[PDB]
Amino acid sequence: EKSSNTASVVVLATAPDEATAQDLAAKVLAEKLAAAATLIPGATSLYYWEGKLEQEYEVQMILKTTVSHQQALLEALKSHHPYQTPELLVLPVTHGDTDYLSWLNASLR
Amino acid sequence: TASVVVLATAPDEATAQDLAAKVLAEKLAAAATLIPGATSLYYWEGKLEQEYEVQMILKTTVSHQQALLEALKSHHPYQTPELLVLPVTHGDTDYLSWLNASLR
Amino acid sequence: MLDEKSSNTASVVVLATAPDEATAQDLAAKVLAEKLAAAATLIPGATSLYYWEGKLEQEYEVQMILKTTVSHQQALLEALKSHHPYQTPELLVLPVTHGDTDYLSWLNASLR
Repeated sequence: EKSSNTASVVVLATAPDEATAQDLAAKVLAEKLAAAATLIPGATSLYYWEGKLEQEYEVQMILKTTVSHQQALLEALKSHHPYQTPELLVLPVTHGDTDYLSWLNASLR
Repeated sequence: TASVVVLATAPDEATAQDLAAKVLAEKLAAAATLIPGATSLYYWEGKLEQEYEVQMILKTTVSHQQALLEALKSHHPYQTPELLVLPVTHGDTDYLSWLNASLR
Repeated sequence: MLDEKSSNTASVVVLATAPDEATAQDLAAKVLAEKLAAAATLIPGATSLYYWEGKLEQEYEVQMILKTTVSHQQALLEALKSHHPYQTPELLVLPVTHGDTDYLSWLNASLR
């Protein structure tokens, strides 16, 4: 167990297009389920579906939140996302700048 | 099986797509996101090097991370490619199940 | 290649964002020269959304992914913050659980 100084986490999610990504971000940010969202459009996603190699353009999303809100955030993202089962993963943040983390935590209240 | 995210790079989109297709076919990863147009910076013997790279983000499980890393390394055009594993501490239950159901 | 049971590491990745490519390259160059980071990947074309003073902001920035170790994470963050043109820049540290020992070993050798 690595030593951690914060309950903050990073959420990785993918959206089908830029318009969807911006709306999903605006939504969860507005409901204070995330403090910030970074969108990287024009990415290429590869995966198998029914035995066929799929290749589609997607938007990589990186959202910042905390453990206390990770479940609510995923539920919200999933519900508004057009896909039934979109990529929704949470990575742990072990450390960060104190001022940024303070703002991140306050943004969720 | 706990899930993980693997960060790796490829010189160009063609190579990134080829490596991704290979590991996905061998069921060593469930999905691969490629972000071309990235710039890599690092020092080498006192000289600042700058290179163009395609950032890869592969999704798999701890039980497959070793096989995935070895496969990416063996087919990689680079001698010392970036290959890092990041832990996934939580995720949507259904997506996590899909990830596992896609691996060997 | 060594597996997670036969090798270990204290490597971490740092996520930070910069306003533009010129600033990102300068920030990266600085911390790399100081051996506070071993490598840095810059991804341009990143859109950042967040509320600031009660208003939704939308900035077009560069996503930086820096590689370092727990031993240098604190110094790296202070260095990035000091040179960053932002007041409260995004600076987060994620733990690395495993990786290619050749790459991990190279990173370590490139640090203070």
